Amino acid sequence: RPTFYRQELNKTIWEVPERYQNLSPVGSGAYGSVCAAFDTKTGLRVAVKKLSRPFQSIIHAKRTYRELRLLKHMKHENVIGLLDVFTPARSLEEFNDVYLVTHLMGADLNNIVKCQKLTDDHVQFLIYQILRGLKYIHSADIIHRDLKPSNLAVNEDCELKILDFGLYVATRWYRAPEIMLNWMHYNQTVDIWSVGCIMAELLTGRTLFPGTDHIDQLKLILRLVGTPGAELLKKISSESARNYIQSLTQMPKMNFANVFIGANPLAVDLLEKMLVLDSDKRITAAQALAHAYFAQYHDPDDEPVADPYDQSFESRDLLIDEWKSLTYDEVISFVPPP
Ligand SMILES: Cc1ccc(NC(=O)c2cccc(N3CCOCC3)c2)cc1Nc1ncnn2cc(C(=O)N[C@@H](C)c3ccccc3)c(C)c12
Repeated sequence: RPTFYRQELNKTIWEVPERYQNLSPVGSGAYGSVCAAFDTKTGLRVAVKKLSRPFQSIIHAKRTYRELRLLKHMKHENVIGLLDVFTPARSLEEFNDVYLVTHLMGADLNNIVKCQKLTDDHVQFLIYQILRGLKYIHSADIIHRDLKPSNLAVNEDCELKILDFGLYVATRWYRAPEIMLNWMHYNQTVDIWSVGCIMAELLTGRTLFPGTDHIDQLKLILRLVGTPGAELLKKISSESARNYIQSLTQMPKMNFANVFIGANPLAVDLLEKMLVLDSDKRITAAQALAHAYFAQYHDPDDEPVADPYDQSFESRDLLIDEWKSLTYDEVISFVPPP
């Protein structure tokens, strides 16, 4: 019950509202494809993502639902906002496709560095905006766990936006050590570790830890931060992980000031606070927002938290049709922000 319209671009069929004009394949897939388009109704450039077989399996179905639920709840200036969700289906019975619309960004952070290494005052603005989005997200028990340059995009102007599944840079390069081999219990500081990795690259132009595998990755990490202290080992519950770790040639911690020569010493001190092996002593997004490095931008009366998000459904074990149905209600009940 708008004006829809087919378009076999890509190699897949796209049935979208007439308001969405100028469909341009942005690329990729596995979980679906995105196109750059123009919103006739708001006169704005947008990205339209059509999911690949949203309800093909129980994992597809839960994936779909999990994303809708999240986006619909996302209201922050540093987090990708859901502009519109739509389906060519008029009934739940013929519900087989789902599309998600967002603003079109200027570019990712991936390329921003590929072009080169940015200014310090430019890095502060970026890292601050990322951390601001993480306070929000983290406040509602949401962990990104997938932080990497391509999942960071910049506003029409210069507003940073966190997204996911952004369209060969390994996400493992930014993964915190504790979740890099089942290692053990992990919290949201897993995201902070990633941040420190992204910040370093932006400062240096090079990938901080470009491991070729999980084994090599950890090796690259323990080389910089050094092998686990006997205090950290006290908190490792797995006997195998313990043996493995202890059986490594003990590496000492490097002085970041040495690794990052010429870098803002405030920028360096933060990095020392983020790239900590013990998830328990890692700086949180909120604490880092108060760090001197961002005194220029910090504004504790403008760094908001999120309102409670219920993720009970994650626990649930339903059927394809129950996730599908639930996804339907979610599409229907959608209220366009402005
Ligand atoms: C259209 C949509 C629909 C759904 C979700 N889904 C999500 O972003 C999600 C999915 C799950 C979780 C989260 N989180 C967000 C934050 O923290 C919790 C996790 C978030 C994303 C999107 N957007 C995009 N999806 C994929 N790629 N992509 C590239 C650009 C973009 O502007 N390229 C520039 C650089 C660009 C500019 C010109 C030409 C091409 C590209 C944009 C806007 C997207």
